[PDB]
Amino acid sequence: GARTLEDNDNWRYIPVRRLFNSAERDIKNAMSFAVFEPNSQPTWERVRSAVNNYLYSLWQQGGLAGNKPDDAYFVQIGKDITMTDDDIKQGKMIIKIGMAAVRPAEFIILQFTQNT
Amino acid sequence: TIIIASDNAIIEINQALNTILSQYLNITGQNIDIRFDLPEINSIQSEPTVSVFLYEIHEDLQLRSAESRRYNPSTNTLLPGWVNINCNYLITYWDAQPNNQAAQVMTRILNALINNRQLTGLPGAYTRIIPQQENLNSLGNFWQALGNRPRLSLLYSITVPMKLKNIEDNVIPVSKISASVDQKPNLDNSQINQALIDKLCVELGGTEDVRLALAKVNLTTKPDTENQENESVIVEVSGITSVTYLPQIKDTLTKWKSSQEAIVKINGVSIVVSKENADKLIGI
Amino acid sequence: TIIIASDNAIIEINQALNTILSQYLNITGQNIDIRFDLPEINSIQSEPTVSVFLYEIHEDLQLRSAESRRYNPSTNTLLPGWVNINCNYLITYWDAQPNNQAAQVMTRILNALINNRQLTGLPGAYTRIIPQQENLNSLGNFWQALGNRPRLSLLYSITVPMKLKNIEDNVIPVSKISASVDQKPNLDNSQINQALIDKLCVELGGTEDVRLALAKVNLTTKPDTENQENESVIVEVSGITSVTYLPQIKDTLTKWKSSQEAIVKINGVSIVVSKENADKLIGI
Amino acid sequence: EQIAVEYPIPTYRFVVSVGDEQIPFNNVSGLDVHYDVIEYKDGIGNYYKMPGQRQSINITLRKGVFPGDTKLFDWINSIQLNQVEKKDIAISLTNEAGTEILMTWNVANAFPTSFTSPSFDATSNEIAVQEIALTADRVTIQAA
Amino acid sequence: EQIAVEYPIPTYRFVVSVGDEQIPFNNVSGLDVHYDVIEYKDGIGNYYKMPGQRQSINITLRKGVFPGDTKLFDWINSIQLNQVEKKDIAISLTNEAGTEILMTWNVANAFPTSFTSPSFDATSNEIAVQEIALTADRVTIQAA
Amino acid sequence: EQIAVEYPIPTYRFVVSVGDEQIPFNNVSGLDVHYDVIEYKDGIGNYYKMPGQRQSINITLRKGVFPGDTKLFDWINSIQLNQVEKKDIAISLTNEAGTEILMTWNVANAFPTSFTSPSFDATSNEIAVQEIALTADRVTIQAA
Amino acid sequence: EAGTEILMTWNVANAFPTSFTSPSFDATSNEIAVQEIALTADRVTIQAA
Amino acid sequence: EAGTEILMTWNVANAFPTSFTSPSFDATSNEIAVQEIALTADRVTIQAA
Amino acid sequence: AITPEQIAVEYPIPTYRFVVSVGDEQIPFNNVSGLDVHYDVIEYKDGIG
Repeated sequence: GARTLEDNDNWRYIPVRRLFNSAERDIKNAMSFAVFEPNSQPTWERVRSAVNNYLYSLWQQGGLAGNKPDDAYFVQIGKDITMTDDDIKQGKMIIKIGMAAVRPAEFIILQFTQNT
Repeated sequence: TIIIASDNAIIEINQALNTILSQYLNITGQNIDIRFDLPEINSIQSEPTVSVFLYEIHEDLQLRSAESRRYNPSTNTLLPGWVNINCNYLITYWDAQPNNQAAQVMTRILNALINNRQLTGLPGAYTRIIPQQENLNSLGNFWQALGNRPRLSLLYSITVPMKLKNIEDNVIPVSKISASVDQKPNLDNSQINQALIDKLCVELGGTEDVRLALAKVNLTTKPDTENQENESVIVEVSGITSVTYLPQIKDTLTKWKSSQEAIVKINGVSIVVSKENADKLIGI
Repeated sequence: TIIIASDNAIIEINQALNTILSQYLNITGQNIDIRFDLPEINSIQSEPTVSVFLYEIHEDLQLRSAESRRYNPSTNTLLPGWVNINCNYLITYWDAQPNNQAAQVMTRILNALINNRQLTGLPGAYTRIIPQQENLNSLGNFWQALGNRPRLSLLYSITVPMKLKNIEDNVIPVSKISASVDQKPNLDNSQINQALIDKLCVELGGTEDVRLALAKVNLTTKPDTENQENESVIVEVSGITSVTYLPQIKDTLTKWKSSQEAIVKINGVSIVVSKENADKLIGI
Repeated sequence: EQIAVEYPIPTYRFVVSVGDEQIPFNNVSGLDVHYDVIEYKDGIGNYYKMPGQRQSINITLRKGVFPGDTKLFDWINSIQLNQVEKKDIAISLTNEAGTEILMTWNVANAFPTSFTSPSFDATSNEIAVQEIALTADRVTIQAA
Repeated sequence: EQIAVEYPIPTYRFVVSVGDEQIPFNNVSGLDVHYDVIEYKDGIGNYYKMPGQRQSINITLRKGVFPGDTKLFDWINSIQLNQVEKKDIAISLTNEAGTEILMTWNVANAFPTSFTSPSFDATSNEIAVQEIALTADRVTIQAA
Repeated sequence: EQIAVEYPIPTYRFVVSVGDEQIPFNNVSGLDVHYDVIEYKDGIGNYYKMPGQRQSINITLRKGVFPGDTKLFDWINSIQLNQVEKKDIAISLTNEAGTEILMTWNVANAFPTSFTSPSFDATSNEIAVQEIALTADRVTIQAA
Repeated sequence: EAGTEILMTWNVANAFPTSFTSPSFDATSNEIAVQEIALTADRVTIQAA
Repeated sequence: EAGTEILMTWNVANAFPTSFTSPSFDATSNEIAVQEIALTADRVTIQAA
Repeated sequence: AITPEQIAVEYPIPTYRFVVSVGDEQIPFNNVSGLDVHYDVIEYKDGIG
């Protein structure tokens, strides 16, 4: 058995939830170097570079699905996309990440016949 | 050594040179005038003077480096940049035996320059003391320009940074970090774009005229970060089309946006258009 | 950054330089005259002035690119091309201690040039601030030409596009596309040409004189895009022949054109001449 | 009307960051992508050419020597057998004021393979300059 | 009378199209056709020389870098194993006004094999320039 | 406010000591650290790259000839079979006054391998200069 | 060149396979996977066009 | 490239090891230690996707 | 971003750094080879395949 307690199209399987938790922790750790740095475009570019590097490594390991990295993940960060002027004035950096996971095969059906 | 970038570097270099030259020249109890410009054309001299001539200024490319803008989170200021400036001086002695006054004054100037490889007022500057001068042809041409008899001169090169005027005052530091990770369908953007363009061509009529009119029309989609049985995309249409089909394309896009049903289905994933924009489509 | 091509670029650069120089020079409450030409030969100065001298204009080969003419289908116009122009300036201060007025004015000019790497009025231009100047020989020769005492000068290089005058007004866009595909016999053009020239030689008499007169006669055929048992070709004859055989060749070609029968048969395909032209054949 | 012309970015407006810190360098080169070519020929005249295997990245960085500065040599000197700390390099082309990024070169998993000390010449008036060579995995260009 | 003289076309009046779009390039080179030579010798003195197999085409295109422009790197980066999108190149020599075509170099089925990034030199005042190398099938010159 | 700028050390401000004595040299070069690269490739796409074995150091020292000065040739000439006296070399970058050391290059167990005599040219007005080449174990850089 | 004409022909009669060689999978190579087959036959004759 | 699709398959039935080769330890070499194993099997078949 | 710990955990080992123990004492060596395991193969056939 590899199911969680929520029978939903998302988070039905333990691997998906655990992978997403690990990815969240790693992405939070990766961008923590940007504190007390200017809340401007170069810092966002560096954060995007680090996040993209981590996501590409994860995809190349086989964690994500898709034939090319563009099919596996996307990263958005910048003004008018994830942050507003009020958010910037408060020193908050917001980044959005999407990922695609591979789901396991749970039921295998064998259909036997005699006509061959 | 550290040298502070300033916007008045030339005058500072001139003052340092004046200080060292006065110290090394007025040491014998004699006062010698020091001027920072050449005498006039075919002029006469009443007193012996030493002229310090700044004749060339250029940006020192050899010392240029690729550095980032410096930030001070305490004051939320982005510090100004700087430009390295190379200044070249030509020191000459002007009159009013082997032991003549000119030789002694030139010796004092040479001693000052030799002992000031690291300039007293600007220890951090990059200097080249008495570099190899020009040949006899250049000396002859220069003294033709000055309209006077050729004389011995010494060279001095020094590089200092000059502060720029670009400074920002309200650069807020990053203090709060927020990240959100969401699920993405295993789909290709090009596949969705091609499917949507095919659906548009079919809806418009499928006539070869429609295909001709859609040749130079670009349709792109973006993920909608705003349900689990379908996905939302942002349809963007831009390009060139004929006069007749432009309102039809706009009407089709509006109809797609209004309807909540799935337009196309790729790999079992149903695509629903939630936001569209076609104001960049030229319909000549 | 985008810079708009114009046919008055020199004056625009002059105005931008004048604006920045005035801003950085009149900041101390003093007014300094700014002129865009050098003073006369052994002239006198009543008031201090700053001269901006444009001494060199050439086409910037480094920034040249191989681009196609830009088309606007909305107005059916072919947009003009442009030529990149490099302009070089020489800024000098003319007079009417280390802290003299000349040093301060030169410092202000240098500050303006340093802070205007990206020119205020022309953000998209390609600039080279204070490039490496020349040696003492060139300075001496230049100030000999000006006939005055040498002075410190600063250089400034800028490249801007210049609009051309070649514009087309009635270039119709492509809106309708038509294609026709027809059948072609499996034949070689050289084979047909050789067969036709052999038939002409045989008809003319076949003597060695005929072969001599046909040495410099070129016969070429092209398909006639205007039946299934034979094909039509356009016979073109040009070259040099003798006086006697020119009317005979023309008569043979006209007879071939008039007759509807096949002239030669190659690989089972019969060739019929439907159009001929021999007005380029010189018969001296 | 109003023909718009754009000129290429000057080559000196770049900023280099190694790991998570910014280091002022003097010259960066070698960010090339190379693919082998695989060829197959048939007796009837077919000639198939396809991309092959991607090659690794070799990058050389150059900078002057400054008092109390040995980060690059400390990085190369930390190698024990096959163990070394791999960092990500990022080279970005900035605008004139340096407050915006126009293009970025992303280099992943780069470790030092060679260090070059200054050529001590008593007859020269130039600056002392050090060099380092890195071997990486993959380079990616992203437009900001 | 009236001797007519014609001069060769200048080498800077060319236009390049990659696939179906026109791209302003800085330099194009390598449009060469090469044939091997097969030799056979007899004992009595016969020496036969004939053309051999035609070689593939190697073409290098060079251009500056502009903001928001990564089409060439996107082309080279889209390689998956041996799969790549192949395009036809066309370089044409035009007249002075650029409204007519005089000659055309047709290149068929070209795909990228190498990409060269600009050499970031902080001591240089020149423009950053990128380069790409393509391998193609066959070149053909057509006079317009 | 108060932006601080530092320039790299000039290359001519160095002091060389061989063994325990200081010898005035003219040029020192070759203080390079080199590592081999070991590569392993898997069938599924893994491409492991790690540092390999460190290479030995090769150093060339250049200086003029002076009357009654043959210490370098006496050093190289004292070789008997495989026996030679190995010394430590230390090159230090000093300040302008020469009273403080800024950076130090440490060379361990260096022995001569080749000696180059001056090229006697009767048509030249230059100074006669000798050269020696050493092979060492390892070089380290220490910041003072 | 175009394959529309025949210059010389080698005729092999009654050939059947005896061995088959699969490509060797090498992670460091840059070659095309190649298969080999060996046949045994009765006689070979040459016919000139 | 991504390993998400299969192009051709070679199937080997009932393979067991007969030899094992350890890496050769050479102090002057700059290679990765590589192990080798030899197997004997019944039949090999080829399946196309 | 790869730390030396995961290199020690997952990367393959080179073959140039090794120690040799002979009996109760250790002797430095330049090359070691021949550490192979070999088995013979016994085959049996009958008339039904």
